[PDB]
Amino acid sequence: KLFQASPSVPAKYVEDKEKMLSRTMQLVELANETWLVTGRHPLPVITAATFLAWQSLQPADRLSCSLARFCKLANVDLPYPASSRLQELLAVLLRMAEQLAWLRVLRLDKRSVVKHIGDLLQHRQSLVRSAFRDLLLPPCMLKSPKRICPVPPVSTVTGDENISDSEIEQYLRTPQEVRDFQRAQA
Amino acid sequence: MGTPPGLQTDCEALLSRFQETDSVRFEDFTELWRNMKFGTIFCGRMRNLEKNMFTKEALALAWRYFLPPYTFQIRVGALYLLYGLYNTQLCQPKQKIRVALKDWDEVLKFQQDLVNAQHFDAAYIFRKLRLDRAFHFTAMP
Amino acid sequence: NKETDMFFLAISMVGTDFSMIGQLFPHRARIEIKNKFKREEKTNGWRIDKAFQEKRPFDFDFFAHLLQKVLAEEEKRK
Amino acid sequence: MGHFMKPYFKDKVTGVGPPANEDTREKAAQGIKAFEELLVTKWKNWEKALLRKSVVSDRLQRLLQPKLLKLEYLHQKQSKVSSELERQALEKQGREAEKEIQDINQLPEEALLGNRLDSHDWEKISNINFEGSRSAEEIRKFWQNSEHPSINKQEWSREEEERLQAIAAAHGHLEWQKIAEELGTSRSAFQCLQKFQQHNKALKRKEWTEEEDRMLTQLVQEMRVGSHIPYRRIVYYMEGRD
Amino acid sequence: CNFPEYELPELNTRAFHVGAFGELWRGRLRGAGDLSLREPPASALPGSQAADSDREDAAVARDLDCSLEAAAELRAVCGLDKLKCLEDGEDPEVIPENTDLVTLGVRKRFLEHREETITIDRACRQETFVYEMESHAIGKKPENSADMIEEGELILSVNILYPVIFHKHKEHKPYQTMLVLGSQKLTQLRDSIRCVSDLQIGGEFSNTPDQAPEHISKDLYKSAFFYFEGTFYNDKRYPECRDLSRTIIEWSESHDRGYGKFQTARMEDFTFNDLCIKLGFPYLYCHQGDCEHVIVITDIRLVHHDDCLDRTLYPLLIKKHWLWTRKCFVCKMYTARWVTNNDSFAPEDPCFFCDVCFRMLHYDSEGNKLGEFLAYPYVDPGTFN
Ligand SMILES: [Zn+2]
Ligand SMILES: [Zn+2]
Repeated sequence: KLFQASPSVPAKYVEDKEKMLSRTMQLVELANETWLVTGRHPLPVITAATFLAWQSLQPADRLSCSLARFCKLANVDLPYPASSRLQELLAVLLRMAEQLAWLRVLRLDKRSVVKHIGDLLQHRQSLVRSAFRDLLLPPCMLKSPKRICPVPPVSTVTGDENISDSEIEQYLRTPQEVRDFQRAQA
Repeated sequence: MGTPPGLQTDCEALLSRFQETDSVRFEDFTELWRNMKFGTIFCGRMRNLEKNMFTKEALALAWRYFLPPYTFQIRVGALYLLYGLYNTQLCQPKQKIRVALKDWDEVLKFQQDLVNAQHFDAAYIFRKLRLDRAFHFTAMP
Repeated sequence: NKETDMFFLAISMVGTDFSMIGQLFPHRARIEIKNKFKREEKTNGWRIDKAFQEKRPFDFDFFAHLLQKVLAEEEKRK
Repeated sequence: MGHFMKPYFKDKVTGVGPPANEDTREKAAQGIKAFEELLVTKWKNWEKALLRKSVVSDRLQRLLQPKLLKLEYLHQKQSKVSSELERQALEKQGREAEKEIQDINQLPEEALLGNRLDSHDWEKISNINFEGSRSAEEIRKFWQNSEHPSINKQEWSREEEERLQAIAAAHGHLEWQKIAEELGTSRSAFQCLQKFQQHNKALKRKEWTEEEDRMLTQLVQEMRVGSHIPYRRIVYYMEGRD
Repeated sequence: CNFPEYELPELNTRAFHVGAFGELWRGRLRGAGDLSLREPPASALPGSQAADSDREDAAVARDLDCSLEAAAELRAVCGLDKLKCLEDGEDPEVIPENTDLVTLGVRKRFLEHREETITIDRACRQETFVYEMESHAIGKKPENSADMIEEGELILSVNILYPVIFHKHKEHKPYQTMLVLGSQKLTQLRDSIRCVSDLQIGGEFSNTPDQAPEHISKDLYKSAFFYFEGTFYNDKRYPECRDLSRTIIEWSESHDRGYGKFQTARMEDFTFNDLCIKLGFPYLYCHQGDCEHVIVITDIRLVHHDDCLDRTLYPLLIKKHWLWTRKCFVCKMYTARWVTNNDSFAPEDPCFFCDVCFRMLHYDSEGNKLGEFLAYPYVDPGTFN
C-alpha cells in the first residue's frame, strides 16, 4: 500500500510503482542467478528485494527505517527468515561492490552501500561473472571443511557363528527383581 | 523548590521536643523558641526576594505540619510555629500563609475544637493570625 | 549429571529401550530419550558397551524406590 | 507532562501536524520568516571531516564515471563482438582505460580536491551524504568559504592588521572585497571586515553621544522595574555596542 | 463537586469551575471580613497593646466564648516579646551567631566561602524579576476609581510560554507569568501580550534595503485563540481575524489522531470565571496562526488587601524568563538586524548581520548591490523578549 497517499502513511514514502517493479525484478534476478533462491522460500527474498528498492529510491530518509517499520506501514506479516535473507544478500552486494573502483576505494559498509544499487545493477552481468571466478554455496558448508565424507572403517565381518556369548549374559533379569516387577506400575 | 536547605530539620526538632514536653501551653513553646533562638532565622544576608520566597515556603511547610493526620499536641505546636514564623519575619508587606479551600473549613473546625477543649491559647493565636490576615485563600499551599 | 548417570544405568538394566524409561521417568518422553542417546553416543560409547555384558537384575520395586530416593536427594541438594 | 511540547497537538500514529492554513500560506507567499529559522548549528570537527571526505568522494566519482562507464561499455562490446581485430582494438582501449583508473586511484587527495571554485554535486551530498541535515547551499557556502584548503586560515600578522586598518579608510570602510584584494594575502571580504570590526574604534564605542544617552534613558525608563534593567538588550536599538 | 485535589502530587490538580470555586471561597469568607481589602489591626508587643485592648478583647471574648479577663490574659501571654528573638533595630545582613539553627548553620557555610575579594559582591542571588515586579505593584492602589479590584475578586496566575523553547532541557520552561482577574474577559488578556510573534516581518530586499515592509505582522494578521477543556476561543473583532480552529477541527476529527471532539466559540463570549480549568495542567493558546503558547494556571486565590489593587497594571506580569539576543557573525558582539541567504561573502548560510555590518558590507557608498546574496530584515526575539 505504498503507492497511495493514504492518511495512515506519510507522503514521504510514496513512489511511482513502475520504477519500484523494475528495481525489484532486477534485484530478484540478481538474487536468483547468485544461487540464493534455490531450495528456499521465495517470499522472504521478494520482500527483501522490495526492501532494497524502497531504501534505494530515497536513502535520504528511508535508510533509517528497519524491517518491522516497513512491514507495519505496509500491513504485511514479514517471514522470520526475512532478516537472514537480507543479511546474506548484503554479503552478496558487498562481494559485488568490491569489484567497482569507486566503491572499493570509498570503503563502504553494510548500511551505506544501498545508495549505489543503481550503479551496480547498471553493469551487473560482467561484474557478477568476475565475482564468480574468485560461485555461491551455503555458508554452513563454506566453513572450509578440510575433511569431506571421511571413509568409515570396514567392519562387515560377522565372525563364524557367535563372536561372543557374554552379550547374551546381560539381556536377562535374575528372579531377585523379576519377582517385584508388578507393584509400582499398578 | 520543596524545602529550604535545613529548615525541615529545625522544624522537626522543635515540634518533636514540644510534643515530648507533653504540654499544650504556648508558654513552653515560646521558651523553646527563645532557647534555640529560632526567630533569628530570618536574618543572615537574605535579600528581600530571597526573604520573600523563604518565608512563603517556610509558612507552607509549617502549614503542612499543621494539617492532619497529626494529633492535637503536634498540631498545636505547628500552629505556634506558624504564629512565630509569620510574626518574626521582616518582609514588606508581611508574607502570608497559603491556605487551600479544602483546608480552610477544616482549620476553622479545628479552631472550634480548640475553643471547646478550653485550650484557648491556640484558638487565640489563630484568631490573632486571622486579625493579621496571615492567610492567602489559595487552592493549594 | 545425576539424570545422565541414571539414563546410563537404566540403559544397562532395560537396555537400549526408551518408552519404559520414559514411563518410569516422571517427565520424559521417548523422543527425549532418543535425543539423549544421539547426544551421548559420541562420547560415552564405552559405557554403553559396559551396558551389555553384565546380568544384574531389573525391577520396578527396588528401582522405583531407588529413583524416587535419589531424585528427592538430588532435588534437595541441588 | 513533557509530551505537550510544540506542536501542542501531534498525530498519535504518525506525529504529523495539520496541513497549511490560510494565514500561514499567505505569510509564506509574503515571505515572512519564522522563529525556527534562526536555529543555526556550529560546525563540529567531526562534521568538517565528514564534508572533506564527501568532497573527495565527489571528485573521485566525477573523475571516474566517464572512464569506468567507458570501460564497462568497451567490455560489453568486446563480449558481444566476435571480430578478432575489433576485439583486439576494444581490448587495447580497455587496457588504456584500466591504466587511467589506476592512475586516478594513485592521484593524491589534494589533487582530487582541486580548486575552490570547482563544480560539485552539492544537492547529492546534502540529501544523500548528509541525509538532508544541512541544506546544499549551506554546505556549499561553508566549504567554498571556510573549509576549502586554499582559504587563508592563518592568524593575522601585525603588519597585516596595520595594512588592513590603513586601507580600510582608503575605500571608506566600504567594498571590503576590494579591501581584501588590495591586502594581497588571499583574504576575503568577510574575514577582513570581521577583523576590522573587532579592532574598529568607530564600532567599539568607548565614546558617548547625545542620541545614544537620550534613547538609552528612554528605553530604560520604559522597561526598568525596580533595580532590574535590560542592560544589553537595548543594544539592538543603539549601534556600536554589545 | 468543585473540590480541588491533586491529580498528581505537586504537579497538577483536578478540574473545577472557576465561578463555583470563587463562590465557595466567598461563602466561607463573606461577612467574616478576612477577604476584605481594608487594612486590619496588627499584632504588637504587650507594652503597647493597651490602645488596641479595648477594641480587641471584646471581640476575642465573643469569638473564643471566654471572659474579657481571659481574653486579656491570652493577649498578654501571646505577646510578641515571647517570640521576638530579634530586636527591631537589628539588620538582616549579618547572621546572628547566638542561635542553634541548622538552617543558619548552612547559611553561614554559604556566606563564609563568599567573603574573599574574588567572591564578595552584592550581585543577584538566583533571580531578580520576581521581587522587582512585586514591590513595584504590591500593596498599591489605583489612581482611578474604575480601576478598583472588587473585594473578594479571584486572582488567577497564568504562565505563558515563549515560542522559542530551549529544546535542550525539560525541567524548566521559558515562560512569563500573567495575573488576571476572574471577571476579566479573555480579550483583555490577548490584547496585553507583547510577544515578538506580533512584530515579525519579512520580504527580500537585497537590491533595495531601504524598502522594508511597512506593516508588521500585527498590522496584517490578527488571528488569535485560546484553548481550554476542548473549547476554542477565537477572536473575530476584526476582518484580519480568522477562525483558525475550524482547520484544526477538520484535520483532527477526520482521523484517530489522539484527541477528542472540540467545539468552536468566540473569544469575547467568556470570562475567566466561566472557565472549568485545571491548575498546573498545561493548556494551549495561539496567535498569528503559527505562534503557539503553553498555558499553565499555576495558582488561583482571592484578592488580599496587601496585593496589587491597581487594575491599570493588570494583566500584571510577575515573573519572566530570559532569552539571549541573536548577535551577528561579523563583529560577533552586536545584535543582528538582518539575515542573508545565498551570500557569497558570508561563510555560512544563513548568516546574521547588524545594520552597521550589513549596509557597508553588502553595498558601496552609492548603495549599489555588491556580490550575490539575498537579504531579509530581521527582528531579534531575544531582544524584544
Ligand atoms: Zn507569541
Ligand atoms: Zn556592525
